[PDB]
Amino acid sequence: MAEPLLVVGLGNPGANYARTRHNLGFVVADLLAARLGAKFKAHKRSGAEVATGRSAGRSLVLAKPRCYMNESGRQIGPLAKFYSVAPANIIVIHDDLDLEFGRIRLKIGGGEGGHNGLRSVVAALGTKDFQRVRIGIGRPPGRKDPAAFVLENFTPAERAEVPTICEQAADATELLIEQGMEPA
Repeated sequence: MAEPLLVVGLGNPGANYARTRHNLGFVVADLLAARLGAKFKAHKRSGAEVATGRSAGRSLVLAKPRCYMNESGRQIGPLAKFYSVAPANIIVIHDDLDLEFGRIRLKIGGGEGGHNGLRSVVAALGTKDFQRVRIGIGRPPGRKDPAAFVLENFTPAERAEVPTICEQAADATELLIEQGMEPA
């Protein structure tokens, strides 16, 4: 198991999209890197950026795609097969639409939808059997389009808890890594 992991924080490029729901993958990757004393540096080859660390003895490369969501997998396909990462030694952190706000789960494989991005990563890796850390965000309120619901910043009360959710989801990740599905 002298193997590296690829942790992947899904999110969108820009200041508008920094505090929207859709980007909690970007945020949880920012705390994983700070926590582990890692730095993000333009990773020219794949087009995305990168940070190298280590957690539990297992070395890991953390990526945050510098292009927007539906195109996310065009940088993570080249990024892994170049890092020698097996599709099942990749951890995508995304927000989950069909989970309740404040809910976090770990699942490998296990189809997952409503996310422009994980279709983008599955369409790049060939398979859908990668490890996923799921951060529940809730269901839109009534008439809200799902896809437009996600490109909106949390609401004043949801975001009192955000900083502490992106903290338990950095733990969740950190803990898969050292055990795996034994951790759930």
